[PDB]
Amino acid sequence: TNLCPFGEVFNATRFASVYAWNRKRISNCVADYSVLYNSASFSTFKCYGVSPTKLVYADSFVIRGDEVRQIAPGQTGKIADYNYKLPFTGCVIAWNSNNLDSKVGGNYNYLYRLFRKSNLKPFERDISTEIYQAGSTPCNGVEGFNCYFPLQSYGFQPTNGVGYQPYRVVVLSF
Amino acid sequence: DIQMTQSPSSLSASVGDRVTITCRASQNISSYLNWYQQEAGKAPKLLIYAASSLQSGVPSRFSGSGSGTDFTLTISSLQPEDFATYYCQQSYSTPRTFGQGTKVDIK
Amino acid sequence: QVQLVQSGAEVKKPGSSVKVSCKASGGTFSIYAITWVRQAPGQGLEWMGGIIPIIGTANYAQKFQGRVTITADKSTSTAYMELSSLRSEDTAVYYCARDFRYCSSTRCYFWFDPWGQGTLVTVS
Ligand SMILES: *[C@@H]1O[C@H](CO)[C@@H](O[C@@H]2O[C@H](CO)[C@@H](O)[C@H](O)[C@H]2NC(C)=O)[C@H](O)[C@H]1NC(C)=O
Ligand SMILES: *[C@@H]1O[C@H](CO)[C@@H](O)[C@H](O)[C@H]1NC(C)=O
Repeated sequence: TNLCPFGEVFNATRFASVYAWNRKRISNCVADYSVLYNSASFSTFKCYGVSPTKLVYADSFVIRGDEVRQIAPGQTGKIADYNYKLPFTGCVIAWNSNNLDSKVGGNYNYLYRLFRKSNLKPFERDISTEIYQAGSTPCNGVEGFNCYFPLQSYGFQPTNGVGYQPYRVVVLSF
Repeated sequence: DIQMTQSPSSLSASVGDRVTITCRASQNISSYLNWYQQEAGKAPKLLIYAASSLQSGVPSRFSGSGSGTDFTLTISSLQPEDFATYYCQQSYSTPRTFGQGTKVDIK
Repeated sequence: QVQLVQSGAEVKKPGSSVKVSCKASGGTFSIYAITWVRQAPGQGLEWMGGIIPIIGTANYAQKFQGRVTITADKSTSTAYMELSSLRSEDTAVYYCARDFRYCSSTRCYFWFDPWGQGTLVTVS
């Protein structure tokens, strides 16, 4: 009789960028997941350890299409290793947000970590701006000359291939 | 800091000729050299970056090669729109280093 | 499409201060960097300093440390610089650029594409 604001998790005006994720906790909620399962607006709905027809930490962010497969246990890559590492039980749900996020001239409100000192631990969220040292000498505040600013932006735009489409990803961990 | 040496300081040429400009650093920096063109009365614009790629869309008037401490820029066939000054920047330190600059002159 | 738009000429005399700015369009305001360079009439072009707004601390050349403040406003998406204790030798055209970089593998290369117009300051 009391369904929680899944709509706030999914129908967000803005989504978090990887690097700066929106972590929401759901408690005291009817687990009516037929609402996500039977919805044709979603593409990926990959459930891990749980049947999708029977199915909480809701972690939301925007990722580019080639990297969608990285939001899974056992994966490697720029996102899986330096932004969001997953260990898990629950489902990864995603949808194509090109008509919402891809702005003319490019939507540059999303940022991801490219350079990192070490591989992330599961659910570690490193939100710092600390300079990557490269390894030949300490940077000492120097700009990125064989020294690197840790993150690169990623613009989304109306003309793109599949891997370049933005996706809104919500990970529902049980 | 990085000492950016740019020479010749004066390169006259005719339209259709070739122009060769040298940009050598006292330090061995593998690929951070950029070339800029500055037209009278205007902020400078980039021609070549990271030693050899073009950014401006210029129809192959500018190109060059070299690495580490050295580099050479060539103008493939000089045009009237190119009678502007030029300079090198080596993007490998804080402060960034600029050379003294040069210019392509006319007959 | 980070077009920069900057202010016009200023004439405040030595002993006061001059503040200039460049408004940025396009996007990714918070990273890469806002840098300022200056050149005297006669292209003795030099880097003064710059800032990466997401960090907000800047990095300055030894010629302007304690003289020039470089900052940025994320909500205004604007580059700012102010020179204090003005001198006649400071006459120059001041410029903004974004320190755009391209990254691949483990290396990034930096150059300036989005140059502003140039702000002429003649304190005399
Ligand atoms: C996000 O918002 C959409 C509305 O744009 C919701 O979609 C509706 O869901 C109800 C309940 O299943 C259906 O009866 C409507 O027909 C749907 N309308 C449209 C236009 O799709 C969607 O359920 C919301 N997401 C979540 C998780 O609540
Ligand atoms: C110049 O840099 C290259 C690439 O980093 C390196 O292989 C070479 O040994 C360096 N040469 C000198 C003289 O430092």
